[PDB]
Amino acid sequence: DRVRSITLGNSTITTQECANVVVGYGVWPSYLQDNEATAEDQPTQPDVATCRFYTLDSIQWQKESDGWWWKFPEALKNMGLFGQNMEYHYLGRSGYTIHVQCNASKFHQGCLLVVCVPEAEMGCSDVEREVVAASLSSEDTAKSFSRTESNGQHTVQTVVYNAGMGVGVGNLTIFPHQWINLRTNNSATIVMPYINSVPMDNMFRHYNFTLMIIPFAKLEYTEQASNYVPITVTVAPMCAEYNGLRLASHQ
Amino acid sequence: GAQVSTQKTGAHTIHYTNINYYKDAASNSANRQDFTQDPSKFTEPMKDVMIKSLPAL
Amino acid sequence: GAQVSTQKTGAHTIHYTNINYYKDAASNSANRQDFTQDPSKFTEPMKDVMIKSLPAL
Amino acid sequence: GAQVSTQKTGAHTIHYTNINYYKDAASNSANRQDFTQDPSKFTEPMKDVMIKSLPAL
Amino acid sequence: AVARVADTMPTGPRNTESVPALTAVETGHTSQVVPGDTMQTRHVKNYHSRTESSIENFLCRAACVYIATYKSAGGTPTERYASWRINTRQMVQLRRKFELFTYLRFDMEITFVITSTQDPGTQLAQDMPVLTHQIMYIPPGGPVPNSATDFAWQSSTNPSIFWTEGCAPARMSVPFISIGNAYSNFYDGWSHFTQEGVYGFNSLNNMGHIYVRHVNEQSLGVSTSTLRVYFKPKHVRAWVPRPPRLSPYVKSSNVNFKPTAVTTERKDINDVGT
Amino acid sequence: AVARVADTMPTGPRNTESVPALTAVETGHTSQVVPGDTMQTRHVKNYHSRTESSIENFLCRAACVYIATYKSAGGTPTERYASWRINTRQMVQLRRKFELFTYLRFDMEITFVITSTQDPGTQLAQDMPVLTHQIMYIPPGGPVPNSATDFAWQSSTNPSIFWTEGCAPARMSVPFISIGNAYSNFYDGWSHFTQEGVYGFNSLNNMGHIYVRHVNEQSLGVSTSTLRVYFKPKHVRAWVPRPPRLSPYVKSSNVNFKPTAVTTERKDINDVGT
Amino acid sequence: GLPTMLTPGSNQFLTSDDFQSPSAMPQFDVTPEMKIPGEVHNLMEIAEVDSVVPVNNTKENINSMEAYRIPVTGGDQLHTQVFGFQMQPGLNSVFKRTLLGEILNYYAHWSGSVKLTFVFCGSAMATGKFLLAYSPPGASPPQNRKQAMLGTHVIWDVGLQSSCVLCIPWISQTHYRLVQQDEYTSAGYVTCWYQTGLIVPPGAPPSCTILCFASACNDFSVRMLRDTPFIEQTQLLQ
Amino acid sequence: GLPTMLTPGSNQFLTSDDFQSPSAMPQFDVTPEMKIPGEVHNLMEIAEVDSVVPVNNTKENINSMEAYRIPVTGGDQLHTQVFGFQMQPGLNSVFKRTLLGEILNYYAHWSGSVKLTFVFCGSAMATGKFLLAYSPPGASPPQNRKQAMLGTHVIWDVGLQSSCVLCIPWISQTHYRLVQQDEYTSAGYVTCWYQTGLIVPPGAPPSCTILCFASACNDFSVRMLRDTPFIEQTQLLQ
Ligand SMILES: CCCCCCCCCCCCC/C=C/[C@H](O)[C@H](N)CO
Ligand SMILES: CCCCCCCCCCCCC/C=C/[C@H](O)[C@H](N)CO
Repeated sequence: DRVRSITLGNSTITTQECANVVVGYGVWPSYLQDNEATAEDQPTQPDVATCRFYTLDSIQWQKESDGWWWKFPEALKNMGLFGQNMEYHYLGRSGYTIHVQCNASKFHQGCLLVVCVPEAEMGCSDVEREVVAASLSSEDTAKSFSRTESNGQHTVQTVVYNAGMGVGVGNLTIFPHQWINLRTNNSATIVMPYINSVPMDNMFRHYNFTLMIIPFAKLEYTEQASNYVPITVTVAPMCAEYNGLRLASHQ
Repeated sequence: GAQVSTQKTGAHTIHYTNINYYKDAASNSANRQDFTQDPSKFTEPMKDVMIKSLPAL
Repeated sequence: GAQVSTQKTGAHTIHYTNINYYKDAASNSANRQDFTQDPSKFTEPMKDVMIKSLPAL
Repeated sequence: GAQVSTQKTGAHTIHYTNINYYKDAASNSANRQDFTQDPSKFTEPMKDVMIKSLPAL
Repeated sequence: AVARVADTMPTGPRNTESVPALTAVETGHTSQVVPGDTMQTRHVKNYHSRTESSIENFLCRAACVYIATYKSAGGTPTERYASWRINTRQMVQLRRKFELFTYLRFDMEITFVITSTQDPGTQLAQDMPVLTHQIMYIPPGGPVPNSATDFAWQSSTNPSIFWTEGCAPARMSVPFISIGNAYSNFYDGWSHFTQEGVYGFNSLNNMGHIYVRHVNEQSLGVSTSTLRVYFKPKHVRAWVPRPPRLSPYVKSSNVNFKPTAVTTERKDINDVGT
Repeated sequence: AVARVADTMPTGPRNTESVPALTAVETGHTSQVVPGDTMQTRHVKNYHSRTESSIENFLCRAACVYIATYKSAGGTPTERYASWRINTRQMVQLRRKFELFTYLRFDMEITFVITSTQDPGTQLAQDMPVLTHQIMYIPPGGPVPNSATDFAWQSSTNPSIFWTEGCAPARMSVPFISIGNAYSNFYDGWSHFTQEGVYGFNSLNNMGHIYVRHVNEQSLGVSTSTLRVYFKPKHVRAWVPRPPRLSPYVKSSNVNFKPTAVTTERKDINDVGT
Repeated sequence: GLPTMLTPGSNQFLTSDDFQSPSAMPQFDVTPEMKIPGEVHNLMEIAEVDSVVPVNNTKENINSMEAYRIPVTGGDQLHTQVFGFQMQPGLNSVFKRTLLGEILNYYAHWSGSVKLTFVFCGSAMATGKFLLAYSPPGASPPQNRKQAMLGTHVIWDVGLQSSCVLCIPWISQTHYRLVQQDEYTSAGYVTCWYQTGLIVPPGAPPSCTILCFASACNDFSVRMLRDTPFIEQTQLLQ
Repeated sequence: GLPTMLTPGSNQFLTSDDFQSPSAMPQFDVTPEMKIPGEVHNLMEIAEVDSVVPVNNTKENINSMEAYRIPVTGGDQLHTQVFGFQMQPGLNSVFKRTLLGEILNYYAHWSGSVKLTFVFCGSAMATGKFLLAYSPPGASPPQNRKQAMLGTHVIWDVGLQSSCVLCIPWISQTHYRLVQQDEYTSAGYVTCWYQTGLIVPPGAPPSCTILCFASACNDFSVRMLRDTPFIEQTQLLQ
């Protein structure tokens, strides 16, 4: 069916033209068991105050646009009380729910690829050098891809067909993905569990997964139609818990 | 100690013997005959089970 | 695992032992003691069974 | 002679075989799987058993 | 049997409302359409299997990971031994096979192939006994030997293997020795909590070093030797498969690249020839 | 399983008279306080073990104990063979590991690694057969060979092993051969009853000697060889653990030292940086 | 002791043997396995995933995003082909760099049936019908829709369901085909032709875009591992 | 005889194998084992023993007895720290030379929770209260008692019982930490601050001395033996 509703915390999300819900690699986000845990102290578990939908900034799908990416959970640094527990606790563990919505018309056309890339290590633009943190993820805005080659000395290689990683951009469909076809679809929701090699990790020096939105089939329309087609991203943490409470840093 | 297992032959004296000599589990031979698979996690990672003959939308 | 089979001796302690050590059927020794034969396919490839003492034509 | 013992594996065909070939006890392999301990002789070398929750003095 | 492939069940003509070919990729779903839905097929008993395509049969093949040379000369004591910070990034054929997966947990066999020669110059040997090599593994933080004939070559706790030339190659087994629960091939993050330092997997690689030397002086001439290390991962579990790499590698500590074309060119979009 | 570590049982808040943190070190007692007494913890199932930290897994690793050189020349017959009064004090890496305990009782495997070379000079060999070495153990009081090609190299009762170059290293097993009931690493006392003589463990070391030689004359040139002895103590029981040593060793028969600082310096007492 | 005899093949190093070896660090305690999601048990679970096919790889389109897109247009139509390529999933400019063809280059032999899924990424008011044909390699490649209708073909009506799976059967005389193919183990051609054509209302974009996907069925198999001819090096990477 | 085949790894000398060997002196009669008191079965029975921690190791105090003593004083107080050091039990100037840190340098990995016991060696008429804090490594080290009260802290009232065990928990994302640590496996800091301060009667010494102890809990573990970087030599000792 095409109508869904996802209620988390004090916030709901209603859609009327939905494809389905892709759920990670099969499993649902849950809490850390006693069989796998290694932190000795008691973990905190804020149910409603942390696990709720946060709406990020809006971008503009232009006719010459090529792609964007957000790195998580760094994109929700100043989003409510989820970002306040990250500063006070040394450890964190959470799953997510990534709702991406872009409605245009019956007369517009286009396509998007919404992947969630775990451990998306990204390559620099000047080889024999290294990126900096200010070039990987902005504070709330989207870092975009470039159609041509990136010339910078400390930026990500933001070419689009190599996906910023050195791999084929068509082969990104292994990861949990949907497609926003403006002919059939309106929104794309992806539920990602906690994917890491360690049971918990500090969510300041480790981007857990990267959300990429890439238009494979570009946007065209007619001059009678609208000329502003925005994309909005709404991400909710799910089953979040923390350890290691100390002073806030930073700040 | 004699773990008699079957050899590899193609479907149209097929048994072999294997002893573990050393005291560590990393010392063993390779587990070349574990042929499980579950491709539904990447092919069908959905919340609702999708039928082929029924329409998707 | 101990597949005790008979040795080769001429008709006027004749048994040997053999273990399969490796996990592949191509790793085995040769099948030197399979002595079947059927020469009727090339000697008598007829539709009707021909008797020696009865005349052919 | 076949002293079938268990290998070393981590808790989330694990047995090995060992023969003693020589006539001396010093010829054997190492006793790597004797995991006893008694730390009370150095941690609590007291005449009276001390309780944690009860005060010492 | 295990683990065979599915058979094609026989099919006749049809006129149905249940069309299986028409689907929707927008849900992020790969279709389960077998050939019996779009054409008439016959009952064949497919006896093929996927034993050669499992994870354990794909990775349990030894590959070279380093090539190290060292001398037996006098002077320049850095050339009298070789060093290796342990990586799986220096040789590309094993680096690309590992980097199809994000995480990996396995045991390993490590085979050392040492091959020597006689160095040229005056005052050659003309009668030499066999050579013997010591290949010491130093876990992270141990005493590093400054040269050959050092105190750190005693190795009362470091595992060392001694190997004379002419015999079979040296080989031992190593368990899953990581700190975490999987060898992270990719690490999207930093080393310091202030988002500064070393971006990438090079901060997670803390496995130790490998040192190899000649235990014999010789006293007449020089003989170089070439240690080649071989890695065979066994008892392999793998998680989160990645796309295979497209651009060629540049560095042994980075995923840095230069942007390459997606495929090789062809003449036309409809180029069924020739 | 064996021998795992204790789990942390879960804990809530409390307001008790039974304070477990407040204790008294004056009784000479190390406290049994687990983290559940001073903070709220959660139930984790600790699956770690202490198999790698036992006595047998700590000491059953071979370490070098001597390095001895000998010739095959003509003249100076003391260089034609090597000697060793058997010690565990000459190489430091095994000396420090033994000296964490006062007493020790074990069996042993002893591996000999012999590595030769060709000595320089005129009239070289240019065609030599393989070398063979005899490694005789003399229990205390036996006939000492004055040189190579002696009558004492018959060894009708002394255990000797003959080893050609190119094969695997020689290895045998030795029981607990002490006079007492434990190898005393430390001996606070004298040798004579009048409190005179040799103070220390050097009077208790009566284990014999080890002699190694070439059994072949050669007749053309000189080839030096280097015997390296390796000790692996197995079936180990140990008593009365000692503090590990701080100052570096000086002598092979003494605990004499020079007074060293207790640690390395740091800038301030409150030096949490950087 | 026991009298043995060393056979040929002793003291050699075969890189793909299954032998036991003494452990370097004995009685080592390994960290416990945690349930990481996404476990790969077989490499055919990766090749069974659809991935976008660069069928428009005519330079200059391989250094852009235009390699993955198929142009379709308006008037009149149907004397033109949509696309066309040989069926060679391991050795082709089209789809050897896809997810199916990357794992195929690690092997020498392949078998089974290949799926091709086609998404129509035009507007929601655009109609159309196409013919998706596959031809066995016995004869010449087709040049029009009269020669292409005789092979295995489906007809795709674009509507509320915007995808159609053309499932290429496994028709050969051998049980396996080579990955690096030749004139012997050729598989044929895959063509696409206009059935009726695009009819758009006024105010709609006249031209659209089709995307191509490729994956394996449940009877796909590979055999005879080898190294890929895809990545190279000259010296050791520092 | 029997046909064998020599695998790779033959005629090598691995220093940590478990093989049988023929005895040099056979049928040897060993002296009987007597019950010597103090048998060590495991190395963790030595690391579980408290030993005095040189936290005052600022030169010049390492060539004297003053390295083990902590100065506390009188007026007024509490804008000053008592001490402070990183949590690095294998690689630190503070407590790598203690009984816990000497056995830790024989291994590469470590895990578990560490105890710190503090004896107050002032006069029996002196009062006082202190704050013994431990901080996870996520943020900057604390500079006062307002930033140090948020971490794991206990409050120690000096009285008839003159010791308090601050038990550092095991908080990390990995099951094991390196002994030779780095920026990845850092554990944090251990600080101490005045809660109220020392109040002594007239005729009492105004300044006192705190001693620090360190040992392991019952869930401590080590792994991956290596040689210590603590002792060296150049030639053979004669
Ligand atoms: C002289 C005796 C040598 C003993 C040989 C042991 C040394 C090798 C130990 C390290 C090998 C473990 C496997 C390492 C794999 C890579 O580090 C991971 N893919 C990266 O995390
Ligand atoms: C040529 C055949 C050689 C046979 C080798 C046997 C010689 C070695 C016998 C003595 C070794 C016994 C272990 C000695 C240990 C130390 O002496 C004690 N730690 C000190 O009391």
